[PDB]
Amino acid sequence: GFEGGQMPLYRRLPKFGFTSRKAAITAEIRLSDLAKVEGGVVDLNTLKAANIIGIQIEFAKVILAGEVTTPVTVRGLRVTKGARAAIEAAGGKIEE
Amino acid sequence: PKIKTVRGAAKRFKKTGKGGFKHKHANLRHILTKKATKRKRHLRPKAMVSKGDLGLVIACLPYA
Amino acid sequence: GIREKIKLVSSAGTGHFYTTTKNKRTKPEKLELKKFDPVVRQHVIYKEAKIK
Amino acid sequence: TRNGRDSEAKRLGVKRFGGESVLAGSIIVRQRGTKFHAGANVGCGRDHTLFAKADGKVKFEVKGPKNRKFISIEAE
RNA sequence: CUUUAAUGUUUGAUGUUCUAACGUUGACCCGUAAUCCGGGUUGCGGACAGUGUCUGGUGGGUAGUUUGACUGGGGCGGUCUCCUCCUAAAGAGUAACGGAGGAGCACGAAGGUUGGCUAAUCCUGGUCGGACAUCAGGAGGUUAGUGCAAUGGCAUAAGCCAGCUUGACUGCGAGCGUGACGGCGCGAGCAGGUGCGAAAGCAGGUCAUAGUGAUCCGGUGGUUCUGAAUGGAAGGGCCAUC
RNA sequence: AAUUCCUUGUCGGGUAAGUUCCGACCUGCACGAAUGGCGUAAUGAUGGCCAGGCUGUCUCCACCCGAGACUCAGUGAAAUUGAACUCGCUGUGAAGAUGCAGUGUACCCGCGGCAAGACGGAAAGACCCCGUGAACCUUUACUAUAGCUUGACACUGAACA
RNA sequence: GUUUAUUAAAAACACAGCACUGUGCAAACACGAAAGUGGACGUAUACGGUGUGACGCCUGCCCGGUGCCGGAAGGUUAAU
RNA sequence: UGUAACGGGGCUAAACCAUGCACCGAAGCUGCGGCAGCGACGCUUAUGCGUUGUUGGGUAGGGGAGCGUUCUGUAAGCCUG
RNA sequence: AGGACCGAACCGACUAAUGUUGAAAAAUUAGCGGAUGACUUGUGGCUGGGGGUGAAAGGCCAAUCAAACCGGGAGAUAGCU
RNA sequence: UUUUGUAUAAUGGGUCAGCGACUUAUAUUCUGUAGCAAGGUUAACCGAAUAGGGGAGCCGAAGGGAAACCGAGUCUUAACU
RNA sequence: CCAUAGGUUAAUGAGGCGAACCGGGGGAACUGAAACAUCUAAGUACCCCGAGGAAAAGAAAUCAACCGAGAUUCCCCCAG
Repeated sequence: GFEGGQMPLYRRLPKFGFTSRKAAITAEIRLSDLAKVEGGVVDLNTLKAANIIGIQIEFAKVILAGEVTTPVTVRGLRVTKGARAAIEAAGGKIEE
Repeated sequence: PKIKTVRGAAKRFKKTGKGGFKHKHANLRHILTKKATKRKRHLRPKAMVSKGDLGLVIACLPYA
Repeated sequence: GIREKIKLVSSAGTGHFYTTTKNKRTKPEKLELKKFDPVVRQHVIYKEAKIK
Repeated sequence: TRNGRDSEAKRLGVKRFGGESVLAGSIIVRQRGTKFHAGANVGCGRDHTLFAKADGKVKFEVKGPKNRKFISIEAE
């Protein structure tokens, strides 16, 4: 980043933001990973055991990426509108 | 050993989807009453790093 | 540069304020104008106050 | 001596010439005074810049009783 | 409450007296065969001196360093950012310690709108009045004026006068101009609300171009955005600003 | 003037002729009274000038005595060195030519000499500039610090006014 | 007399003399984180520092600036 | 320093002007033979082979393909009194 | 009697010449200054590097001194050659 | 070699032989090649052991926002043609 | 005065050396920041003390987050 004695670009521009501690422990889940776990019921413990989110994760969302084909029960996870539509279209059930 | 990131650069840039970098505009930290409100408004949204100085930010941030 | 800068605080109770300059030697009386307050989305009276 | 100062060039002049197809909002000429006057479909900005208000081809013409140069945007 | 004191007590300052801490490079005794040292008797000083921590002053005695660049070689002189003309070769741009001048502000109206008006200079006549004040008529046609330097504009006036007012609004912006970049500049139109006008419309500062300072750190106001077990808070973010 | 730039200031002495010297003058660029002023016998491998004697210092060099230089026999270096079949002149050209162009001169090779050239040899110029180079030194440059000094607390106690 | 051993012996340094200043003894000062030691087994007719340099005639005016000495009533001011 | 201001010898043209026809003159262009790069085109591609244009001065530098040297496997093989 | 006079040993180095790949990393020859004093010399000791010592030149501290020498940080750094 | 430019009278080399300068470790990006492919790959370690086990982790298939949060959308804004 | 200080015997142990590792007592600068003082180099170089075949540390007045883990030491991730 040195440009001669002239004030470098990474010092001419101002700093912004802050690092969120919640984002380091919040993950997102593709629709394709739902079939990979066993038992048909997804939550934090089963996803960690199946190595999908991470041991330190405390919150997780299911996203409309890929597609699910088998009935699956989502429990205690936030779900997007498109993901919810696909899950219910595939005979699923979402609870809190 | 691993390359050390330039922490000043890390507090100012973030990689986007296609590989570019976003940054905050300059001239908005202090003396503002003499600047036209149109200029301040245009300086509020974040911008993308230019092609000329893209190499320096990629060099300064080896770990995205 | 005798003209010093001030702020116009809204009368709507919101903390919003505009900013400008004035010549305090030849215009000692306070400034009052009607400006748009984007919090209440109405044009309210703004009164001059100390820049601090 | 006392003659070393000068100012940066302002890059004025005609930016789009006659018979050039332009998009709306594009600058045609950057001037100091009103050397060219705004005609049909051309507006005059804060610093007397003449800009196109609609897509079309630039047209230069001399009109008026004072022989003033007008810029208009021909329909296209 | 204006106007002050008593009994006792809460602790500071100054001064005097005392010995018991402490000092003794005063005298004597012992270890001892010893002008070091230690113990004892005594004399003088005495809560001072002296020493530790914290703190103000003085401190080239000592230590680490700084003391710019351009420059028809260096130093001295002059200059360093921004605006206008020429140099600049009829698009843009273009250098020299080239030729000439300015800016580091001003304005709550000197901004917006509606309505109205036309100067400079000279001639003739007229009380104080004069080459030059104000009045009337004529010639003249912008040689005048623009808050300020110069250039380009300006009569539909951008110049001058009056009424009403805050568009010197908030979030945005199709599309361009100029920059290596940071950035700087022009912009119709969309949404909310506002001013003038009967209305078509105009208004996102001033006829335009100088009137300026990136980032870090810190200050003020607003906003649960964030808040290290939890609920707050501190701190941080964002918006406005110093 | 150990000090006066203008300056060899002006006058007088010395010399035929004296930018130095000696003695005055004062128009002291910019002397001056213990960072001492002005004299001062004696003293000085101290600075300047003049005179007598003396002289190859000079006019102007000449001869002689030895030690080298020269030749013979014996031992036997060094700095330097891209390679050389290594001339003069005028011009050209990284602008001062043994080496290029034109021309002149010159059979091959030693020895004793001289030192004009090979921008000769010796020392990565000391003068000058440049490096956000170094070292010392100075100070009312910046920031510290040993030391000196000031106060609070501690070792440090008892009565009285 | 001394001095730049190895380009400078001098008008430079030193000198006896003069003057100012500090220092009352466990002296100032100096070398020492300190103990101690020199000064000195000396005591203001002494010792250290500074300037001047035998002797003769002298050393005149200025405390505004910067130091140093004396004073502490007032202004300002640290730790506590 | 030496002619030294046509390069020299020398020239009354062997100088200058105008017209015309020859010739010399370079690593330019053409002829013949050879090597290599990049594009068209076709083969039945050994994935590079006929023709066909055209290119090939080169520093800093970028790209591509190689020669040769010591050691390890192939290698108790092969060459050598 | 004397930091008195002339002048050897002894101490020093004022002028000139030679020598400058020297006999010598400072000397030789002819002159010169002090030569009973602040003289000179032999033996042993003490003062250590930001330190010593200096009749003071930034002189000297083992042919080296505006901060000795030896080892280490150390292949310091060098936008320069 | 350095230069705008050197036969240069600018630098370096007397000559020969030997030695002498883009390497090594760990991370990151790009190109070629090989394996597998919405998956790829293991590090310390166990193990008689370049096998096999080990998926602790990392990169990728989702991004927008400073963030809570939302999500093939997100941010600005009371709301965007 | 008792006593204490001191003195004389006897027994046991220590002293010095050694290449690296360890714990502790002190502790730079060249360098980087394109100068330099905060900062870096770095608790590195170096000096000193002590011990062992290892040393140091060590059995929570430790983390975690309302679920739990269970002394110290070292390796790979977390993670530049």
